[PDB]
Amino acid sequence: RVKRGYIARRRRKKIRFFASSFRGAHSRLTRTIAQQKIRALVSAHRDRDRQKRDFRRLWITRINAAIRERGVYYNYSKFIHDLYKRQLLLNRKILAQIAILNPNCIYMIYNEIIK
Amino acid sequence: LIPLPILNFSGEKVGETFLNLKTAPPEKARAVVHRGLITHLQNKRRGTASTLTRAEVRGGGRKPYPQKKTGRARRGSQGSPLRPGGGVIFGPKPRDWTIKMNKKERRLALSTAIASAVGNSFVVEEFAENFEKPKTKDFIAAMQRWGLDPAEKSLFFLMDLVENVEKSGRNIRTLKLLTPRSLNLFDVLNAEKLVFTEGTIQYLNQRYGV
Amino acid sequence: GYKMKTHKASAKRFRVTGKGKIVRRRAGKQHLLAKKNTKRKNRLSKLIQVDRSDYDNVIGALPYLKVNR
Amino acid sequence: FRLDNLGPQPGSRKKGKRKGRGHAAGQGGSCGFGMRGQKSRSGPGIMRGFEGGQMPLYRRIPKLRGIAGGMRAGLPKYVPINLRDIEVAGFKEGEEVSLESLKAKGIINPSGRERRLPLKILGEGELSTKLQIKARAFSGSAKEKLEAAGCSVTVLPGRKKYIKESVRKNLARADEY
RNA sequence: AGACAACCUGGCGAACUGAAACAUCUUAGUAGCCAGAGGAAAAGAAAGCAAAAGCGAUUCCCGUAGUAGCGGCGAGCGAAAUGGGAGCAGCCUAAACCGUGAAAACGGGGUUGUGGGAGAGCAAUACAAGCGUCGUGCUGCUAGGCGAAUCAGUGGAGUGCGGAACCCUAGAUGGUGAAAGUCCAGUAGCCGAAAGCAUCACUAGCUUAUGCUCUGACCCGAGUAGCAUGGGGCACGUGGAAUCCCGUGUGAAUCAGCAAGGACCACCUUGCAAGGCUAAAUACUCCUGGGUGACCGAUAGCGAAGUAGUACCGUGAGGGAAGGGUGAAAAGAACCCCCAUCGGGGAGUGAAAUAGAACAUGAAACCGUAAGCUCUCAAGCAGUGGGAGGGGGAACCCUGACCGCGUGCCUGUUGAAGAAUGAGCCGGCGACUCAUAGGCAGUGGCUUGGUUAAGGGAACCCACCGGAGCCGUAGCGA
RNA sequence: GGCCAGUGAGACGAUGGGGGAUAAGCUUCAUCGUCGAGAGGGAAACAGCCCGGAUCACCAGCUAAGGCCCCUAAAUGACC
RNA sequence: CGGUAGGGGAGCGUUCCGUGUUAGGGAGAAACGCGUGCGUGAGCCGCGUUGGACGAAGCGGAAGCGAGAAUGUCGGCUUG
Repeated sequence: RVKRGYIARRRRKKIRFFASSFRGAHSRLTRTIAQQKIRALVSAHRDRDRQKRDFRRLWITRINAAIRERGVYYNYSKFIHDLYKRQLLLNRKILAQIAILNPNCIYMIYNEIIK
Repeated sequence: LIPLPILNFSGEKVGETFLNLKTAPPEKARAVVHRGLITHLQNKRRGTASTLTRAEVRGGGRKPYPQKKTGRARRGSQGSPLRPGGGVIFGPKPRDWTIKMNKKERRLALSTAIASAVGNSFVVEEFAENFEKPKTKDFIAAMQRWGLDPAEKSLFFLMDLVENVEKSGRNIRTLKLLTPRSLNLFDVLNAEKLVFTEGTIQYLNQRYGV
Repeated sequence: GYKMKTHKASAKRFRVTGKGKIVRRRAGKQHLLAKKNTKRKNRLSKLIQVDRSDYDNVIGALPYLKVNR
Repeated sequence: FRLDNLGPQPGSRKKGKRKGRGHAAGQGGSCGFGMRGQKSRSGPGIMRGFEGGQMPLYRRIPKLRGIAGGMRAGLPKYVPINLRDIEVAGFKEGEEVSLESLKAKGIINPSGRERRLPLKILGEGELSTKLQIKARAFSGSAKEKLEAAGCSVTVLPGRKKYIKESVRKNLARADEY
């Protein structure tokens, strides 16, 4: 009542295809194609949560420079004394985004904050 | 339940012959009739599927090479299951399945099957046959003029099964004659076009009550 | 087609009591009783019901005996 | 009810779990047998009622009572209580009763030892209608109930045991009143 | 007089093992070896079982009962009678006395049992059975034959498809360019044998037995039963240890006797030993014929789909492989050119030969080739999130400058990336299965009961039958 | 209570102790924490310390332990 | 709503059988890939080729039933 299979070849062609552009044996050699697959998914997690964290970082430093451009000692620190004291509903470090597109606008923001 | 007109060779509507059969409670009918089928055709099978274990295959029982001092696995016979030479683990050997199904339940699978096929244009019904020189032409033409012929498996049965209809019923593959001695759950469980005779309608009624 | 033999060495020990629960017999009685107080001796005679742990070592080891629980 | 349409009720059958197919199944790998030990190893395994070297409970305890020789037999006469007899199935009061009548009635069925049983009428239970019983010796309390009822009751002599002539003659000699 | 697959009887007869060690015990009287014989063998017609009631030669299945019991009362072994079925079948001899006798010996009467047979009388015994002589006649086996019904269009080919007829006691099967009751061999049904062989029947011979009764007191399987003693097997391990066969030595009576009825003794009940034969139900397969397959289909199934117990290996016993599929038909490639006639390109065949003979689908590892983008101040379990620059058919896919994060996978550990294990890679083969039983849960049937098992059933499955048996109805007590 | 498992040498840290030499990442017990079986951030790297408990998505925000010169986010911010 | 040993619940898939000489199929059955189509996922729908013959779906049944780990194992291939 032999019951032999082929469902491996599909089980495994699928992976064989998800691991393309893997530049070594990591793209040919099934028995390692598997663990590679696993490890790409894992780094997809860690790089995803770390991407939220990472883009905050990038905007903090970018807005921080735009503010320090005022030649007097301002900061990304003190800009937020003054940006929450005056009720501005959280421009969400995307004032760091216009700060590079509409810089004159960000100088308008900044002057209204100083008042 | 529901009545049903008797037919004849000509195909008209003499008689009433109301048929009442004991049936399983609703919502319990499928389990009751399914289980009955599956004991039917599970029981019927036949083992006829064998194989050889590590002990019967002809390969020898010489330790092919010593335990240690060789760099190689610990193979212990060339009749082993792992080697592709033979020796199957847990192969099929002739098992003899059989499913004792309680008589008073099995009956009720029949009564349910029948009692479900009737009253919805799936039970035509006759009273007799007179064939001489049995010839499979008058009979199939009977089916034609009779009820539904179309050679669509039309289970069909009778009482005491005179030879000269047995002998002209076999040529037609779709419908097979039945007798109480030969009654089975399977073929009366198309509910498609099953016929009866009055000997079966009362014999049937007699066997199962309410 | 085979059957399960009953560990006779523990059917000569137990018993079951209509309401269906194993009893047994207490130990240390036919040997060295000058020592033993009376009080202890009529405590070492009463057939007492048996604890649960072994009540599961045996109900499997003695299968044809109609015990419930 | 076509063959295709029929299906079995839900929960009627449960697919047997196959141990070791995959981790996702959860019985894969170890299979819940854990790691190592006698239980894990394939084989007959440790005998039940075995304490791993401590005296088994059966061994420590003395064998019950009277173990060596004993009839250890109870049943002699099958016993059918009056409440069971008077109540439930009810006799016409026209009917004879006895073991043959009872088996037919179905109140009492003797299969393993039809021959060994003689029958007995228990004191317990009350019979609404007086009846005549040809059954052998009954309990006094039970006997009293029938008499109070007034139903005719007749003792039955089942068998006679052969005795040695000398012994038989001795009994006659005693006949001193 | 040799041969044998398995089944059987006999003799000899282990051990690893289970007892969580091991000497009693268990594997087990199994395996194996030797010796016979059969299609079956062995057993068998009562010195039996029973239990105040009855049975009636053996042999098997169910079930009593995993009960009674045995057991370093440990592991474990485990009956039987009653009950139900399958199958039935009974005979021949040894005395006692008679007719012979070169005193052995043969002939005839005699064979049964709450006791028959050796003894005494008929109105001319017949029906019954077996066997054989050869002989006769059907029934089957070993050849075989007759045997119904259609064509068109489609597309390399039609049995498929659309259309249109017919047969069917024959839509069982195998083939036929592609699948069909109507193409072929066939099948239902029917006819058939020199001759050989079967299972029966009959026509004529031997042979059948208690047709009956009564009063004596002869014999009624002689170094055997007992006993002592040593054992073996009995379900029963020397235990109160019966029955049952054996080694050593003693060594009864026979019917107003003897053996058994679980030491033994009485009374009662059964059977009557030390001579023999006998069919069936029954276990088996190297095999033959018929059929079937929720069996395999090319490392599977026989080890074996071709010179497979082959090649090969060993002195020898013995071990033991791998190798299948061009096409419907070789139509297997005329001729030409490169040409050591290896192998090729045209031509030709074919529907197709990038189907051309190390030829049928053809995966992955591995070996190349071409195109797109890219690496030579680099640093990395080599991916990932962000994406510079460029190429693609004109927002999605390829490649990737540079930054950040990221200490292989499984086993296994208090603890591994671990410099602990394992794996060269790829593809396959490869692991909690079945049988029967106890317990529990889910589901269903039935119920003032539930269920049948063996066994039958015009095969096997099976409707229906089969109530023996089991479970639930009364406990306490050794 | 029923049906059924796995486990049976844990490790360190805090405390009270024995043994040791008030030596050990030692050993042995008692009461708790983490690891075991648990990720994430701080600790440069770093099971067993600190905050904390991961159903998922988010190119949104507020904080804890810890921090604000550069490499890396955030004052080379105030005054003693 | 972390989770190893382990327990319970719900599912997919493969060869075969019932419904069948099924629906469909030489305008063409399966292995390879385009579709982030679709699913929590095992996997499913579609989509193509020289070859190219079989065979779904649904409700059910059975299992020689799911593989990178056994210094496994048979074959083909590499590294040096």
